[PDB]
Amino acid sequence: AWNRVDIAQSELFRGDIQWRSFHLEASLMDALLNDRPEFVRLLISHGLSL
Amino acid sequence: TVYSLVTRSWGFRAPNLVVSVLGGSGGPVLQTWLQDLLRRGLVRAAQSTGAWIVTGGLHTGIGRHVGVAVRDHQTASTGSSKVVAMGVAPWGVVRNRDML
Repeated sequence: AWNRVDIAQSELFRGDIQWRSFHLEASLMDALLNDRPEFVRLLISHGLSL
Repeated sequence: TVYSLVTRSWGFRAPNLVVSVLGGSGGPVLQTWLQDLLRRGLVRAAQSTGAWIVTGGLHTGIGRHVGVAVRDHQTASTGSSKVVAMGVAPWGVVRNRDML
């Protein structure tokens, strides 16, 4: 929502948190309704199935 | 005949190095210091030299963290060549062997 990749990439995907699937899918819906191409590329890159 | 399968019938190039990874005590989540060791020590070494990684080919144990490391390295590197990861697993523990 803040449109700041440099926080989310560097603090939430270091590997400390084992993220489940629907935790990513809800955020991807927030990233598709708003206009953030960088977060869409970042969330598909973590092994999600459409 | 198994190696002749790999280098002729499937068709893979010869290894310049073979590293076979063992372990699996800490079950679900490995420490990120060792995750940095796998991702930026071993996978980019197998990317550079041209090599094989022999691990369990399951989603359990070490092969989970290995496959996370290979996929994460293919994100942040453009070398136009994959990392040859080869996995062995026993036939009995397979989930969905019925479709084979």
